[PDB]
Amino acid sequence: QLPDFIQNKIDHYIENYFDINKNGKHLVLGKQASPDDIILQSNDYLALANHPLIKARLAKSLLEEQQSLFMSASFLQNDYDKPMIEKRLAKFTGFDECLLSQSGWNANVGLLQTICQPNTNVYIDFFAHMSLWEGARYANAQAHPFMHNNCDHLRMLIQRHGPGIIVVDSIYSTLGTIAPLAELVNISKEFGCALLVDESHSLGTHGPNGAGLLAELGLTREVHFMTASLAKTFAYRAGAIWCNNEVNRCVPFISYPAIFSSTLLPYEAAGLETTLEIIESADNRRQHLDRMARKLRIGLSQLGLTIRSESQIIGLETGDERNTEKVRDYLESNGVFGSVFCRPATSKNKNIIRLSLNSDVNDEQIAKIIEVCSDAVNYGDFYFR
Amino acid sequence: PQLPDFIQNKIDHYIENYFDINKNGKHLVLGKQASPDDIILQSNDYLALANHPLIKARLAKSLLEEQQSLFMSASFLQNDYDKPMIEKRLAKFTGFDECLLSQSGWNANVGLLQTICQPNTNVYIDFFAHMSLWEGARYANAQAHPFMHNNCDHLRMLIQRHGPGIIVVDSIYSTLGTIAPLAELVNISKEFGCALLVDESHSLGTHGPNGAGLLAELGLTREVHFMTASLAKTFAYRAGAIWCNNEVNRCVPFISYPAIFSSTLLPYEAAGLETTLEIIESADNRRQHLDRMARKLRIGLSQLGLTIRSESQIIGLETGDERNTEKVRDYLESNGVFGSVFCRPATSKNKNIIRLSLNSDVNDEQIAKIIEVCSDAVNYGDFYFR
Ligand SMILES: Cc1ncc(COP(=O)(O)O)c(C=O)c1O
Ligand SMILES: Cc1ncc(COP(=O)(O)O)c(C=O)c1O
Repeated sequence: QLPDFIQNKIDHYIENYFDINKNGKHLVLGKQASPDDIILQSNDYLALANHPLIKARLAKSLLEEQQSLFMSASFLQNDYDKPMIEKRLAKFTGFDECLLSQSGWNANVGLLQTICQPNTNVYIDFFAHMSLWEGARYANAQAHPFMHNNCDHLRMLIQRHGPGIIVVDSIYSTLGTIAPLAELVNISKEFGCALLVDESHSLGTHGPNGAGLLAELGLTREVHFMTASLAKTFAYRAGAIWCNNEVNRCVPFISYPAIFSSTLLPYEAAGLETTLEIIESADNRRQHLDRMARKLRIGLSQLGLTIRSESQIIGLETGDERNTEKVRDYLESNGVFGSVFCRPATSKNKNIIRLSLNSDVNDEQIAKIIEVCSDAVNYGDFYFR
Repeated sequence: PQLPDFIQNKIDHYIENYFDINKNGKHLVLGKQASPDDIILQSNDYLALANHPLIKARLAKSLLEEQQSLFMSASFLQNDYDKPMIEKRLAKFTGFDECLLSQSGWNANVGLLQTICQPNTNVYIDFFAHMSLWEGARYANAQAHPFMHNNCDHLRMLIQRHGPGIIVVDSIYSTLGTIAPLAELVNISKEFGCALLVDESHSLGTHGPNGAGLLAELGLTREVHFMTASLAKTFAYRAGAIWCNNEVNRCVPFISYPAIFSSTLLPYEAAGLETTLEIIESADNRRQHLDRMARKLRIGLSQLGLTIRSESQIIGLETGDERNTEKVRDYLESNGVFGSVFCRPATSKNKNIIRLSLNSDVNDEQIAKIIEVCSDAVNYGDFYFR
């Protein structure tokens, strides 16, 4: 057992976050899924996790003679030490330079540490990813949250607070909405602002050969920074920073997680190249996903639910905790497993049960989700928003 | 597309005062390129397991099995049937109650501190404690109170002044190789009703019975509240772990931001760690060898009149200012010895370290050569040593 100043916090937490739930667990933890159940919890959009060629390429490079490169990524910043995958990924998205990181989180935290000073203006969408808020808070930037995809509010804020960095998800993790990138590019140009787009949820699923949403819209050359977790479509535990400028020569010596935390091992980079080749040609998978996503969005919204989504991420709005619990349990009972997003990913009264669709989902399964929600809507134990 | 000036400012000033001010036009950590026959002492893989055929075998095998698509937060994986076996076994290995996996050692410490701190929680931290510990506390808005390196008297005053808090240390320090007074710190922990957090990143696997670490060696396991480690040192893997002698690991996966918003380790990674743990548990031979070689180097170098604070496989050469450090590095590299430059923000500007990290594949001959090269450096070298 523990001294009071920690224990008090730990008792309170357990009481207000575990004990209050019908199952005694934290709200995200439901029951165990069957193999027959529809699992919509994974960020692996193109269902690549178990792809034979990717597995083969990693195992192969894993079995080669690994040189003992257990140290920071900064010690490996010479051209000969810099992996082929960065050059290819840069080429892929159309950005100048690409830098590998240990995760999407670290890419965001790192980039924001490099370009920010205390009280730097950071104009960040209300619903942008936590990695981005925390990036900015670590750097002691001045956060100026703006209302979701609301360009008028952003205009007011910049005009009020001066030039800064405008930070957005291209596709938002909780809601599946799409940022207004064309208008956001105009705005940054107009006010002398830097623009940072986190493409974690569009990279691979969107754009030509899956090069992303900036690449789809034709905006690549008009943006300063893009970051992305490689743990979504790229199905790998890593991240990347892209620059249309020379910031990537500096990140490795300034970012604390790049300086003080160990780099990706050489065999990990070769795993990604194969993945890239597979993503690059997965037009069918990209298109199937897009079809199913829409079919699900249409069917759910017509039942009266707010489906803000315009993508493969679909957020059922379930309100308060007690309600969310009731919705989770009902869905799971009927073989539908989404992921509870509660605090601090959300406000405590605007919970989301997120459905991450992937290219392996079929029409029959889409039909089932709709029907389950349609039955929900008349069972009488809960509400949607 | 043009960067606004308040960015370009910082970048231009950085490239200038950090790349351009250096002889070879690159950052101070980048020397000349090493070759085959040089002696490399930069790796953290102290038991030289990186290339171990059995680890590579088990890892490849595990990856080839059918993967269920687990690309999500570890939050969603905290049901007992989702929790990996490596935790139970890592716990049992160190003697700690519960163990929790993390994506890095850095995250390990951030996660834990965010869980146990409230704003204005006293954190008595060693000056030389790892950056991850400082930042861990700073992200949790804790009151951080720095005590002088390995100084119990200083620590005592601070606690008397500000009250009960968390005492935070490395067991073996990352830039100096020094060893904390763990026994004494446990006393103070008791003398003032505090909690103790030890990072064993550089002792775990190299020290204790079967490499269970320094706390296990000194039999302090049951009286320490928290331990953490990077698995990227001796364990030769990109991951982290948090051990607790209490219920804290029940909450970390749901409170810690790195644990909520960053993807988990994939199941096959966990498997590869089990095999590492087995190998380490039996690697008495390599631990004994590495202990002896380190001792030779420490003794060897001190005789030259050098400050060697070290008591472990990590030896820190103290090179003072940046200009000088560049000289010592260029000299040591010229004669076949490759350490790691440790400059700011890892050190204060005028107190740089070149860090020689030993491993179990270093032999007598190489030690003799490292000692010999440092002798020449002490004598004919156009530079000093703090
Ligand atoms: C004492 C200590 N703790 C934690 C870490 C961070 O480890 P990781 O690279 O796994 O994040 C290190 C540095 O690498 C370390 O020296
Ligand atoms: C928009 C967004 N950015 C960043 C991340 C963090 O990525 P990672 O898991 O690789 O740290 C995620 C969440 O996983 C995300 O959804």
